[PDB]
Amino acid sequence: NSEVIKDLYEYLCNVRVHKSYEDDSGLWFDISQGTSIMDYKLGFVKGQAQVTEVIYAPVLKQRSTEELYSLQSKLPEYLFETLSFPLSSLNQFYNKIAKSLN
Amino acid sequence: NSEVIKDLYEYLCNVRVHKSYEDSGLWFDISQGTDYSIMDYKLGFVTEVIYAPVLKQRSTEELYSLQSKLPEYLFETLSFPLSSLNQFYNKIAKSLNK
Repeated sequence: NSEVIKDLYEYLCNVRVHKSYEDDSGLWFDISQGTSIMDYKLGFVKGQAQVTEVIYAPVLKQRSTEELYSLQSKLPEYLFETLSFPLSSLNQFYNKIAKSLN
Repeated sequence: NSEVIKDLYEYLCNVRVHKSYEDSGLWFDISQGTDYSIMDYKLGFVTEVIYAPVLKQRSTEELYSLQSKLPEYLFETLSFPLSSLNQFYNKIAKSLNK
């Protein structure tokens, strides 16, 4: 019943979040954002200076040629490359993706 | 596990669903935040959505601050279709991000 809550996030934020199927470290996440969809991964890297770094890796296979073509039009270039940023900038990054898709 | 996903949602979307309780219907306690602004509200389900501001834990200082950037209607109880929940979350996010 934390599942009815999961469905609420999904309606509210237009994003599905799952633990990475291929990964087992508990650090990788499959993310599905869209209303016109963009799939990607988020990796969480800490240690070092003890501040969490977020890696973003775009996932393109589940895209038809037509979806892909649609995204190339409305998404900024950098969303098609692997990125790296502080956890604190993560929401703003989510916001970028949200606007780009709308 | 689901606490991790929840943490993720909080960092990704700046929104936390504290709890859920059914009473009249299905209700959700929500916090949305970003100086930082926090707006508490409720989402009720009866499909339509009922939105009720929850201002009881704001200071007067915060109210004034929230008042200067939030559109009047976010201080009222509103009803609207599920098909528009997301844009609403979006309006709140935009308003708090000033």
